[PDB]
Formats: sequence, C-alpha cells, structure tokens
Amino acid sequence: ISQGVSDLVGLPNQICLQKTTSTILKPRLISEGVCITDPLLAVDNGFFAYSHLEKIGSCTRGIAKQRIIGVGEVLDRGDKVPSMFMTNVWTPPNPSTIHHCSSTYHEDFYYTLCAVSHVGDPILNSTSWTESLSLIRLAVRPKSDSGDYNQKYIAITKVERGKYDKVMPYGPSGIKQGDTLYFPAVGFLPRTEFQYNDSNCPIIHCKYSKAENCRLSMGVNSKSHYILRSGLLKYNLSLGGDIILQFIEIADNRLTIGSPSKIYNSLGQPVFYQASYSWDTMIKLGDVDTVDPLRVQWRNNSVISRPGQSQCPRFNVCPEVCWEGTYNDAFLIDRLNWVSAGVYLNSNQTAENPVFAVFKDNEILYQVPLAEDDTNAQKTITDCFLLENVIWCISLVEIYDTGDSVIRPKLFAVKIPAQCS
Amino acid sequence: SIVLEPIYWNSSNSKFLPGQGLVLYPQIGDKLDIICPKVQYEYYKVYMVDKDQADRCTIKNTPLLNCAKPDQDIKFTIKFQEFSPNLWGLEFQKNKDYYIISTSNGSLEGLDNQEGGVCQTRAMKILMKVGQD
Ligand SMILES: *[C@@H]1O[C@H](CO[C@@H]2O[C@@H](C)[C@@H](O)[C@@H](O)[C@@H]2O)[C@@H](O[C@@H]2O[C@H](CO)[C@@H](O[C@H]3O[C@H](CO[C@H]4O[C@H](CO)[C@@H](O)[C@H](O)[C@@H]4O)[C@@H](O)[C@H](O[C@@H]4O[C@H](CO)[C@@H](O)[C@H](O)[C@@H]4O)[C@@H]3O)[C@H](O)[C@H]2NC(C)=O)[C@H](O[C@H]2O[C@@H](C)[C@@H](O)[C@@H](O)[C@@H]2O)[C@H]1NC(C)=O
Ligand SMILES: *[C@@H]1O[C@H](CO)[C@@H](O[C@@H]2O[C@H](CO)[C@@H](O)[C@H](O)[C@H]2NC(C)=O)[C@H](O)[C@H]1NC(C)=O
Ligand SMILES: *[C@@H]1O[C@H](CO)[C@@H](O[C@@H]2O[C@H](CO)[C@@H](O)[C@H](O)[C@H]2NC(C)=O)[C@H](O)[C@H]1NC(C)=O
Ligand SMILES: *[C@@H]1O[C@H](CO)[C@@H](O)[C@H](O)[C@H]1NC(C)=O
Ligand SMILES: *[C@@H]1O[C@H](CO)[C@@H](O)[C@H](O)[C@H]1NC(C)=O
Ligand SMILES: *[C@@H]1O[C@H](CO)[C@@H](O)[C@H](O)[C@H]1NC(C)=O
Repeated sequence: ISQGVSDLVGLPNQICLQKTTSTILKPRLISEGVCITDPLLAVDNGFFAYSHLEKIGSCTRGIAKQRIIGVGEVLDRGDKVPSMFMTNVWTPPNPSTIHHCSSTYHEDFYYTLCAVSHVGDPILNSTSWTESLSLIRLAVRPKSDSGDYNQKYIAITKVERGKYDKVMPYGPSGIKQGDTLYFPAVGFLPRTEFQYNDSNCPIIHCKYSKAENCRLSMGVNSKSHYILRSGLLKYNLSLGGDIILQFIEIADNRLTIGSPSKIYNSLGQPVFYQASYSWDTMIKLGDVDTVDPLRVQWRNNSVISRPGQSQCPRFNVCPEVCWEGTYNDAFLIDRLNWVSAGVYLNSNQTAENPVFAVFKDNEILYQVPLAEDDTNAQKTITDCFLLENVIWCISLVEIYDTGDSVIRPKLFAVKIPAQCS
Repeated sequence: SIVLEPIYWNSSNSKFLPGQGLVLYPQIGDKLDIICPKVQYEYYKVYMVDKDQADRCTIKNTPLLNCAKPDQDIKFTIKFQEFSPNLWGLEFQKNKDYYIISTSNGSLEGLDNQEGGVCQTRAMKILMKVGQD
C-alpha cells in the first residue's frame, strides 16, 4: 500500500465508465483592479510548479507588476482531499520581459524554461524578437543555508534549432525520461523555407475551402513572415557542463499551427496535448509514439472542441485561414478505455461556462459545471494523480464572474468516482 | 445582464442611419451577435478599427467577419468581458469607445477594398459606447 499523493501510475481504483446524466462529480475549491494572468500549473510526484503574472488594469494590456514562479507540495489535507502548499517562491526582476514559461520536474527541482523579450510576446512580434531563453531551477523542498540549492539560474551555452531561426518554450509543463527533460516548444520557420504540398489540405466536403488554407493557417495570419511548428526542447542533464537545448519538431501527422502544448506521463507512457488555434477545432491529444522525432498518435475525438471566432468557431472542421481559440488541456486517466479528464469551455465563440468532463473519443461519460453559465472562463490546465490509489484531478482555471474586483485563477479538486449509478 | 438584440450586417438594415450608422451603448457582461444573413448576396469583410479609421472610412488587421458564403449564415458573437478566444487581445473596457466598419463595396470583386466602400456610402458602421448611458 502507498499513501499520500503520487503519480498516476500502476493500477488505480477503477473509475465509473458509463454515461450518466446526473451529477456524480464533486469539485472542491482549493486555496483591487488587478488581473492575474499567464498561469502555469504542473503536478509531478507530490509536488507542483505554479506561475502567474500580476497586472494593473486589463488582463491583456495592463502594466505587468509581478511574475511569480513557485513550487510546492500536493498533500492530503487530512480529510482525504488534495490541497496545495507553496514552499519556494521566486519573483524575477523585470516582469514585462518574461514570456511563455514551461516547467518540468526532476528529482529535487523544477526546471522552468522562459523566453525573454524586450519587444513583447515573441508570437505577436516574431520578426523583432531576438531569441533569448532563461532557465531557473527551484528546489521543491528548500533548505536553509544551502547555497545555490534553493534557487539557481542555469546559463544556456547552446541552442540547436535545426533549420529554424528561432525556438522558445510554448506550453505549461513537460516531462523527464531518465535524466533528459523535454519542454513543449515552438519553432519559427520562414514561410519561404516551409516544405508543404498543398494537396494534403483536406478540402473535400468543404466547398468554400481552398487547397492553400492549411499552409496559410500555419502562421498567425496568411502573410506572416514565419510559420509556427510545435515540438519539444530537449535538455539532457547527464551531459557534463553543457546545457544544450535542442528543438524536436512535431511530425506533420494531423498538422496544425504551433500552439501552447503539454507533454505528460499518464500510467507510464508519454501523452501529448496541443491547443487548437486554427481551423481544426476538435481536441488534439494522444499517446506519443516516439519522443525523438516527436510523433503523436492523435485521437479521433468528436465530442470536445473549443470556442473560436467568426471564421473557425467551436465544431469547425473545414480548413479556413484563422488564428483563434483557447488552451484547455485534458489528462489521460485510463489507457485501457482511453478516457481523459479536463475542462472545456461550453461556448461557441465566447470564453465562458467552464465544465469539468470525463470523456472518451466519441462520448462524454460524465461532466459537471464548475460555476454558473455566463461565468467567464479561459485557459484551463488539468493534471490528475493518485491519493492513496484514488484518481484525483486538479485543474487551474482562469475564471471570474462579471463584477469581480479581482480576476484570479482558481484551483479545483475533482475526485474521479468509482461507481456510476 | 442581458443579451443585446442581434445586428444583421446587410444593407437593408434600417438601424444603420444615413451618415451615422448604428450606436449601441453596451455594458460590461452583455452579449452581442453580428450576423451576415443567408441568401442576390452581399459580400463584406467587417473590421474593428480606431476612431480615426472609422471617420475616414479606411482599414489597414484581421477581419471580425468574412461574409463570402452565400450558402451559410455567418455569425460573430461578442461578450463584453476580459476573456475571449481572440489571440490578438480583444477586449472591451467600460467608458471606452469601439468602432466596427466595413470597407467593402458589397460585390465579390470589392471584398478587399481598403478605402471608402459601404462605410462612407451607406453608413454601415457600428459605434459601441461600452458601459455608458
Ligand atoms: C454552436 O454551434 C454549433 C455548430 O454550428 C455549426 O458548426 C459551425 C462550425 C458553423 O459551421 C455553424 O454555421 C454551424 O451551424 C451549433 O450546432 C449546430 O446547429 C445546427 C442547427 O443550427 C445543427 O444542424 C444542421 O445540420 C442538420 C443535419 O445535421 C447533421 O450532422 C451531424 C454530424 O454529426 C449530426 O449529429 C446531426 O444529427 C445531423 O445528422 C441539418 O439537417 C440542419 O438543417 C435543416 O436541414 C435541411 C435539410 O433538409 C436544410 O435544407 C436546412 O438548412 C434546414 O435548416 C442544420 O443545418 C447542427 O447539427 C449543430 N451542430 C452540432 C455539432 O451540434 C449550436 O447550435 C445550438 O443552437 C441552438 C440554438 C439550436 O439551434 C441547437 O440545434 C444547436 O445545437 C451552436 N450553439 C448555440 C448556442 O448557438
Ligand atoms: C543523454 O546523454 C547521455 C550522455 O552521453 C547519453 O548516454 C550515453 O549515450 C550513448 C548512446 O546511447 C552511449 O554510447 C553512452 O555510453 C551513454 N553513456 C551514458 C553514461 O549514459 C544519453 O543517451 C542521452 N540521452 C538522450 C535522450 O539524449
Ligand atoms: C484516427 O483515425 C485515423 C484515420 O481513420 C487512423 O489512421 C489509420 O490507422 C490505421 C492503423 O494504424 C492505418 O492502417 C490507416 O492507414 C490509418 N489511416 C486511415 C485509416 O486513413 C488512426 O489510427 C486513428 N487513431 C486512433 C487513435 O484511433
Ligand atoms: C514590436 O517591436 C517593435 C520594435 O522592433 C516595437 O516598437 C513595437 O512596439 C512592438 N510591437 C508589438 C506589438 O510587440
Ligand atoms: C503533392 O501530392 C501529389 C499527390 O499526392 C503529387 O502527385 C504531387 O507531386 C505532390 N506535389 C509536389 C509539388 O510534389
Ligand atoms: C468594387 O470595387 C472594385 C475595385 O476595388 C471595382 O472594380 C468594382 O467594380 C466594384 N464594384 C462595385 C459594385 O462597386
């Protein structure tokens, strides 16, 4: 028997595996003029990584005030419910220059990869961005008078980007495989060097779509200088002295524009999630066939999508030239039946009505609202784990109700039920 | 607490006054639909622009609506809140003014016109005074 919080591995207690329309899920909430934004959550081995940016004013265009990068532990709060406790917090000096952080756990530390820019978000100012990456290492259990043990910068000697001009982390969390860490990343490729056959664009059954739409939707607009390609940044700790990050591109199997992504281990194998930021609006997740080169075995899911805008709203499947959507990941909790848990936004074109759902490729077995309808919600990050062999999920949800003073993320704890009736 | 009344973006809409267009006054939390109706079809690209671009009837941006499908109903919904599926930072701030225009001449050959068009000739423009009156 194993007590405490631990990775979703081995043989957990079985979970309810048929469709139920009644509420059997019970979300538990865990612990002026400001908006807290750009959130990150990672849960690995009883520890977690967290980050956010505090802004004065709007969440989009407010003045960046404080960046928090913290780690902690996930524990039994005594009553058989997980809760989170911060142990080590770091606030870098210039909050407006830190972008797109990504955290991966390895035994004593979380390693957090960020992008540094003096021109804003590299995605929105790609051509003016000078690629610059930062690495901060944080001990999950800090020690007094331990030198560089608690907090450490790591200087990156070399970046191996292949044919790409620029690369940077793109997504909340990555994994370790032995002593090698992988971060979700994105590569910047000039359109003139992009190798693509326009005849792979699936325009049959879409009379208004044209063969060029897929290639044109590989960048943030039709005439972007770059296209964005998802992948991984690889950091092999076993090497001596050398901090080298190499980019590993994702395969062109069900290719979509590079978007924030997550690679995680569930029941012992790597799983991948890529946000749907263009015309292919059905959820993109699946088991990883190969890590290098990165290849994802995408599920053929017909139940989960994301809100969009006019051109590619929720449930759009026909190739259009669009760049819109939300990041709402899902976490594989049973490979034998391929059931995952995650939060989706139950709206066609608006960021509202968050719903926690447990689902299969072609059906949602059970779900529950996290708030009321017309409650505003955005990015959601889900990680599920074991608490004395019961599957639990923790979801970070960007959420607020109209009229709130403070826009803040919330943490939700959901126990996955064992029996369905 | 409300869903505002939908705006049909076609020339026969009488709520676009001559020379003035439509003025709205939506409040924080409202929802709005801008619909390009189903079908002789009118073709538009509809944009959100600044005060100066609306007064001179010019565009220079990614459209909010791309009405080039005579077969289908195209819809755009806004909730006047901080969060959005827009990746360019679409937000609506109370006591701020937002302008929606189209520079198309209505024909398929004029979808991408960048001056004049149906904004200065039909006053097919929306003025949203967010969180006012
Ligand atoms: C949110 O958006 C949903 C998706 O909208 C659609 O997709 C996006 C990407 C855009 O392309 C939009 O323009 C699309 O509308 C929307 O749900 C859609 O709602 C449609 C009705 O408005 C509905 O019906 C249409 O298709 C059927 C046939 O459907 C077949 O295939 C699916 C695929 O699995 C099957 O599941 C279905 O069972 C069907 O077999 C048409 O028959 C129907 O039309 C009529 O059919 C005539 C043929 O004889 C035709 O000439 C004539 O046009 C008739 O009107 C529709 O055209 C879609 O099936 C549905 N899609 C999904 C995925 O659910 C949501 O609508 C809800 O809105 C409320 C108000 C209500 O209308 C509900 O029906 C609907 O679920 C959108 N939600 C909101 C809140 O707006
Ligand atoms: C990470 O780096 C280590 C260090 O080189 C790699 O391990 C070695 O790799 C080669 C090829 O497998 C062997 O010939 C060496 O004998 C290995 N030595 C040791 C001590 O492991 C490792 O393969 C690298 N892993 C990744 C994923 O890059
Ligand atoms: C999702 O659907 C695609 C297409 O239906 C599947 O791809 C097929 O996979 C089989 C087995 O690997 C191949 O023999 C076919 O050639 C593939 N292409 C087809 C049928 O067009 C894919 O395997 C499906 N993925 C999952 C997880 O079910
Ligand atoms: C992009 O970079 C330029 C400097 O090259 C800067 O002046 C401009 O404000 C930036 N804009 C955005 C949207 O990042
Ligand atoms: C694109 O694919 C088609 C058929 O799959 C092939 O005949 C064609 O040569 C390809 N295009 C190029 C430029 O090679
Ligand atoms: C629309 O504009 C194009 C040029 O931009 C012009 O050639 C065409 O005749 C115009 N059509 C109408 C109906 O105004």
